[PDB]
Formats: sequence, C-alpha cells, structure tokens
Amino acid sequence: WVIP
Amino acid sequence: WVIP
Amino acid sequence: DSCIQFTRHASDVLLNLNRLRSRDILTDVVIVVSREQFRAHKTVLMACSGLFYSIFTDQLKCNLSVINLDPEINPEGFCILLDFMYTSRLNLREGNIMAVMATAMYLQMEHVVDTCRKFIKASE
Amino acid sequence: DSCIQFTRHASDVLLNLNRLRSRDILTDVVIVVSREQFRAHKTVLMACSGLFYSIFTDQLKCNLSVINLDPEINPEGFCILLDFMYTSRLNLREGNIMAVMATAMYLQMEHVVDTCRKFIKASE
Ligand SMILES: O=C1Cc2cc(Nc3ncncc3Cl)ccc2N1
Ligand SMILES: O=C1Cc2cc(Nc3ncncc3Cl)ccc2N1
Ligand SMILES: [Cl-]
Ligand SMILES: [Cl-]
Repeated sequence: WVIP
Repeated sequence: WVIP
Repeated sequence: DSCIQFTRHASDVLLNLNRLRSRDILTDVVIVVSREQFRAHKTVLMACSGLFYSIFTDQLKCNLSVINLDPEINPEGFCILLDFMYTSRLNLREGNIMAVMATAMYLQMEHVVDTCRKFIKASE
Repeated sequence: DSCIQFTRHASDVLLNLNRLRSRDILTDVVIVVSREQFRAHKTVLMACSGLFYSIFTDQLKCNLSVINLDPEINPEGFCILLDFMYTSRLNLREGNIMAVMATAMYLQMEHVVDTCRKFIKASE
C-alpha cells in the first residue's frame, strides 16, 4: 500500500 | 514498454 | 517467452472498466445492501472478491441479476470497497475502518483486511 | 482525496480476468477470425480496443454473442493481441510484426501500433  |  | 510488456496496461484496463461502470455500460448485476443498490460487472467483482468468485462460479447463482448481501453489511463500507475494486484506491478513515474491515472479511478481500488490521493496530 | 492505493491491484485483477478466460468462465462473446473462434469478455475487449468499444456501445451490436472480423484479419495476429489484452504481454516477433501491427490498427490499440512502428523503424 502507498500514498498515491 | 519493458522487458518483463 | 520473449514478450515485451506495456507497464500501464493493467491500470488503463481498470480505469476503462471504471468508466463503463460510471456510464452503466454492460453492468450485469445489482448488489443489494440494506436496500441500497449497486450496479457492477460480475467479472470485476469475481476478480476482486473470494465471495463473488464463489457466487458467480455456482451453476445456479451465475445466472442471477440480483444478489442480496447479509443484512449486517453496511452500504457505505460496501460502496468504499466497490470503489477500491474498480480503482485500487481505498478511502480508509477513522470513522469507516471498522465497517470497511468487516465488509472486506465478508467479501474475502485479503489485502484490504490486512491493511485494516495494520491501521487498527497502529491506533491501539 | 485521502485514499491509500494497493500498487498490485490492477495487475491482480487482470491476472484473475485471464484465469476466468482460460477456464471459459462468464465469457459472453465469440470473436470469429477467418473461421478461428476466440471466446472473451466483452468488457475486457472494450477496455483494450477502440473498435470493440464502438461495437459493444452500439444499441444493436451490444446484444450479439458472435462478432465476425474483416476477412483480411489474420487469426494469429488476433490471438497475440487477445493475449496482450488479458496479460499486458505482447509476443512481438520478426515473423508476426506485420500481421500484429495491421490487426492493432484495425482493433484501434494505439500503444501496440506505436511499439510496432518503432520496432519496424529500427530494422530499416
Ligand atoms: O482476497 C481475495 C481476492 C480473490 C479473488 C478471487 N478471484 C479469482 N481467483 C482465481 N481465479 C479467478 C478469479 Cl476471478 C478469488 C479469491 C480471492 N480472495
Ligand atoms: O487505443 C485504444 C484503446 C481504447 C479503449 C477504449 N475503451 C474505453 N474508452 C473509454 N471509456 C471506456 C472504455 Cl471501455 C476506447 C478507445 C481506445 N483506443
Ligand atoms: Cl484485496
Ligand atoms: Cl494498446
């Protein structure tokens, strides 16, 4: 999971 | 395009 | 093999599937949640959820145009997960995390369940 | 928004759509090419091709279970492109590049047309  |  | 690969292909496909959903094009099922209705594509639901995969591979249920979810399922939690299925983006917030995790467990969306568990553990 | 994003989601969705195609699950159309038949999902074809997008948004054609392609279309070129649609991998070779480019132009798959043009230009 990432900060888009 | 890339070499997978 | 000796194939070449287009890096952005999968993302472009998903973006186009979401545009078809927005415009209600070729949607083939209605998911009913506590009298809230959500139109979708059976194949996308199956590709994202172990529960929809089991439902639409069943010889009788594969032909249903309406699926009713368990009454304990929260429509907002479902809406956030349906958006995730079509975009890869999860709108996870303090006010919805419990409903989102419970819905992801029921839908069998293991990666969503994992990040909810981690975000909850960080707040304790 | 304040969304989080699962990097591998789009690729995982496409991989699952390809597994459904392999097992012939929920395929809703047959594409006929020079008496060679290919089963697929209308939504995936539309997400990848400007030609299938136009065909399946047409009020009469959206309901067809069989689509016949132009007789000049090569079945191998189509097969390579259908595989690309479901995997992001293009099996481009000296022996098939002309058929692949001609099929991608007809199907309106602009990124495939682009790499074929570049690979042809490098060989001249
Ligand atoms: O967490 C998850 C996400 C998910 C998706 C599916 N889908 C499929 N699996 C295998 N072949 C085709 C399909 Cl469509 C099954 C189980 C789970 N569990
Ligand atoms: O090269 C290409 C690839 C491609 C895909 C599509 N598909 C869609 N476009 C917009 N909203 C939904 C969909 Cl399904 C249309 C044109 C082209 N041209
Ligand atoms: Cl997931
Ligand atoms: Cl393309």
